[PDB]
Amino acid sequence: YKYFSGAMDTTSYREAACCHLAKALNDFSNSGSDVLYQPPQTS
Amino acid sequence: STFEEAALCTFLLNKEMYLKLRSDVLLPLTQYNRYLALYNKYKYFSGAMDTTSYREAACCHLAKALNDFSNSGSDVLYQPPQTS
Repeated sequence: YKYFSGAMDTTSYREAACCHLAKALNDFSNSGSDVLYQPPQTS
Repeated sequence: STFEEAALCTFLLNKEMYLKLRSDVLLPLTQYNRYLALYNKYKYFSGAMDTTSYREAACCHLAKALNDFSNSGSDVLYQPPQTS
């Protein structure tokens, strides 16, 4: 989904947002530092 | 078949297609006028495909391409607008 070029209403956008959230959580688990989270930016 | 399909379709724009599709039977001039400035807000954030920010954004891009063709006369490929 880091190379996706579709639309926001598609389930692909929701899944990409979930992927970004999961990646942020995984990085937090390996860092343990408070970080600000925002909805994924357009790619 | 419809202007929406023309916006969706990927094709080589030329003099023939420009002359055929410019007719007001498919797109009135009044509707064409409003298709030249709305993308300035839509370019900053995403939107649903059926909403104005995607459909009418692609329509605005197609209208701008038609205006450029009328001011340049160069046959160029038409593609769906790239995501921000």
